[PDB]
Amino acid sequence: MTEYKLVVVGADGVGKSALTIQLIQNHFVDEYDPTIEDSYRKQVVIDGETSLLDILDTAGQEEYSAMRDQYMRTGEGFLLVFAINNTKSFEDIHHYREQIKRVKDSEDVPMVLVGNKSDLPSRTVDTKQAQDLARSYGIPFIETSAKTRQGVDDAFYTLVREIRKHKEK
Ligand SMILES: C#Cc1c(F)ccc2cccc(-c3ncc4c(N5C[C@H]6CC[C@@H](C5)N6)nc(OCC56CCCN5CCC6)nc4c3F)c12
Ligand SMILES: Nc1nc2c(ncn2[C@@H]2O[C@H](COP(=O)(O)OP(=O)(O)O)[C@@H](O)[C@H]2O)c(=O)[nH]1
Ligand SMILES: [Mg+2]
Repeated sequence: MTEYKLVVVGADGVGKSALTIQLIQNHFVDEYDPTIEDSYRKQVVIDGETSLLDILDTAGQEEYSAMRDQYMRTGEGFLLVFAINNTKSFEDIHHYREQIKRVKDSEDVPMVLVGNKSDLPSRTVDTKQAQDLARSYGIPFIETSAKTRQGVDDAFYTLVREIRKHKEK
């Protein structure tokens, strides 16, 4: 039985809270307070190992206190979430990835790129763009919908697998 500190990051409105609540509660919450940063545990067996996932759903004002750096540094893996209907959210991925690298003092931090809202037709970010970005970062890319649950388990479980591989490097 292993505990993992997972962190869900990305722009406002991409679906970080909806993704987190899908994983923990198996339903789509269409109104989660956009300002509230909170954490939740999900206990699940992944490839045979009981796993305690402690998931930080980030939110709130953009601030860079030394305390926030130290706290983010304890994250073991990060979901880099953008929404496929929001180009700005995709462009902001670089910032979140660099802040993770900045506080972890490492070029090899477990991360997964997540293209959320894949149920919507109003796509402005191409799947190929996202694949090219994830390839350039050396990380997996997973398409999700918090609305339908498409890809949600895959995104979190792939992140756990990336942490396990990191531990063995
Ligand atoms: C997350 C995280 C985070 C890490 F993953 C790792 C280490 C970190 C260390 C220190 C701090 C953070 C961190 N905390 C909050 C951030 C944030 N807010 C404001 C909005 C957007 C998401 C949510 C929180 N509510 N916003 C932006 O950036 C928004 C934009 C993008 C370009 C700069 N900035 C200008 C306006 C748009 N960055 C953030 C940020 F880095 C860390
Ligand atoms: N259609 C669709 N809407 C979504 C999805 N994920 C989130 N939303 C909606 O997008 C809005 C922002 O989601 P939220 O989880 O609050 O994003 P956060 O700011 O990143 O926590 C809400 O109206 C959600 O219901 C999704 O996968 N599909
Ligand atoms: Mg939220």
